[PDB]
Amino acid sequence: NEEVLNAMLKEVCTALLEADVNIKLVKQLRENVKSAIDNKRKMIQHAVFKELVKLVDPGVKAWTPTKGKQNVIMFVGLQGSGKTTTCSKLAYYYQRKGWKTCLICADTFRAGAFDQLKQNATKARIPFYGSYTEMDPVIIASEGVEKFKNENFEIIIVDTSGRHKQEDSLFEEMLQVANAIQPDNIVYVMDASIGQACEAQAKAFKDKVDVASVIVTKLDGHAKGGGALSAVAATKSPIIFIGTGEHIDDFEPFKTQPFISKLLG
Amino acid sequence: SLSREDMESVLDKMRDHLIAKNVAADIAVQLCESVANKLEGKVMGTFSTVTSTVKQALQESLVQILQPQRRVDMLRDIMDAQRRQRPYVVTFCGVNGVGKSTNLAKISFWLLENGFSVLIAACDTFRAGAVEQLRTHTRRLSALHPPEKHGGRTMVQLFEKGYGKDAAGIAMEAIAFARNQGFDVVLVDTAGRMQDNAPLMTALAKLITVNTPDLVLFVGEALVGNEAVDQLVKFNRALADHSMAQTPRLIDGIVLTKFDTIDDKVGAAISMTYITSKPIVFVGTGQTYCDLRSLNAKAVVAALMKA
Ligand SMILES: Nc1nc2c(ncn2[C@@H]2O[C@H](COP(=O)(O)OP(=O)(O)NP(=O)(O)O)[C@@H](O)[C@H]2O)c(=O)[nH]1
Ligand SMILES: Nc1nc2c(ncn2[C@@H]2O[C@H](COP(=O)(O)OP(=O)(O)NP(=O)(O)O)[C@@H](O)[C@H]2O)c(=O)[nH]1
Ligand SMILES: Nc1ncnc2c1ncn2[C@@H]1O[C@H](COP(=O)(O)O)[C@@H](O)[C@H]1O
Ligand SMILES: [Mg+2]
Ligand SMILES: [Mg+2]
Repeated sequence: NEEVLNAMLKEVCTALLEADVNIKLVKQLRENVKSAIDNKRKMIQHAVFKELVKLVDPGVKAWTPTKGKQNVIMFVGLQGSGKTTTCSKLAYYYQRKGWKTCLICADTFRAGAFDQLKQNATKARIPFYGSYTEMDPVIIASEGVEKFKNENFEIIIVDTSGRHKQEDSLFEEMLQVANAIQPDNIVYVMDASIGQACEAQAKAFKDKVDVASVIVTKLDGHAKGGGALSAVAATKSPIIFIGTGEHIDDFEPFKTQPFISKLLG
Repeated sequence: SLSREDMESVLDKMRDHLIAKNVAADIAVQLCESVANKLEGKVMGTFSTVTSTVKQALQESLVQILQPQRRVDMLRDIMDAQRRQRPYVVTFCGVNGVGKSTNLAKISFWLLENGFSVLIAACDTFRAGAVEQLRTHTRRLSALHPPEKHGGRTMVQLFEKGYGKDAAGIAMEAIAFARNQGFDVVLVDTAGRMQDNAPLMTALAKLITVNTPDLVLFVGEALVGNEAVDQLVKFNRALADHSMAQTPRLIDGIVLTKFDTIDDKVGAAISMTYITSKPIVFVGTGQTYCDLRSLNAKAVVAALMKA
């Protein structure tokens, strides 16, 4: 019976490893479900499920905007994780719920970044700010937040360029954008397909700037998004929304139960 | 001798190590079981240990996976394309945000630097800003490579029919255009798609079957996890099913991007060259045109063995 636990348990360690959960976390989850356990694949799979929930839940309630005040949300994340698309996704979400929302493009690097957000925003009938010419993200973000403040917007969402921890230059520029506009919520956007390099980057983001929420994108495919456990761990922030496709309404609020279910099999 | 029982633990440590360095979990497993089979019933060296023996075995098989039989000499292939008086067509493809468009620009720069003219075909006709993105690149490149620096010839140019049109047909008109305007290379950019989106994978297969490019390149981020394996399996499976040839045109080579973000968790390179037995043709190491590297198989394996 000591052999029927382990055989059923290394079979769960493998499912989680294949789902891109950090190996550190699996090695830890294994001897956690083992210590805490002292029809047979239910008495086990339940106690595993419970330990996984403890991992997605940071113990913190999620930030929410208040109607009638100025709420500034700033997006950050690795190159190509899906910030820009998720920006218009989130604006469209709040706008449909009757908030006065708008998007600002503070990417001055990515070729056609402003055109991208401008077309996204234009299709969804959402006010935007950005510049073809201005090269300092801090000036666009500043002059953008300042503009939409003066027009009494409730949700001002600021898109920023992709960056990664080893480019010290880019990480400073991020903190400088944060300090300039003083966001009420910083969102860390992450690709659900991310491998083991995830914990390192997410920690690095949280160490430099004040990440308070996480959005997981590209969950509509084959990836189960196990990197999210490490992202939640590193940023000490709840997953608030998931992205489920390329379109503006491929977006829904994160629910813990179905995600851990899909993560497990 | 060396039984499986003796190697059992050091092999387990290797597997866990490889996994931690971002080699796909099942590949690490298969990798280590190969090392077991290779060593079983053999005797060790005079001063070798069971650890040093499997460590060396693993290192050799890793080097061999990374440098596969078929190389891809791209400039040489373009030289040959020029003798036949046809353009050399390259198709980039891959899932969303991995770096197709930007590495297509880097490769253009490299080609121009060797004196070939490239027509960029904007065949992502879907994602917001795809055309303007490539336009920005074309503008940046033909400032670096203007006509006044090449005897009056235009060396880069964008072929675009804007958003909404069939990708395959634009690719076709572009290749047709390159032939008539004298462009040495056509680089076809395609939209990002999930590997199991049937409609989109058929579209990708159609563009390839219809235009028979000289080189299909799969583009994958080095950040990717176990997804590296599934993306390639299903892309290659899609090119083979939605094709009506005897020996169908599969993925020819890999562009491993964002290598600058993974530190030494360099494992995705092993994941990709293990399933496709195709070479990593370029490694992407940043966001500028200069950030394009070849793949040093000895040195990548070195980084993977270390931690
Ligand atoms: N299938 C799918 N595609 C998505 C999802 N979110 C974004 N995408 C696609 O992923 C790609 C990358 O998105 P994008 O917003 O450009 O990334 P980014 O990280 O904001 N930009 P940057 O390159 O500056 O880092 C685009 O093709 C986008 O439409 C999602 O949830 N599902
Ligand atoms: N650090 C780093 N960033 C890279 C590298 N290659 C591309 N990027 C960045 O990653 C993001 C992806 O860019 P893009 O080329 O638009 O990717 P894509 O696959 O064409 N996206 P889409 O799916 O929408 O077509 C860009 O911000 C680009 O600057 C690389 O090697 N290193
Ligand atoms: N990356 C993509 N490339 C091409 N078509 C897509 C992509 N993602 C989604 N689609 C589909 O293409 C169609 C275009 O819809 P629309 O952009 O609203 O005109 C819809 O059926 C989408 O589901
Ligand atoms: Mg972006
Ligand atoms: Mg592209």
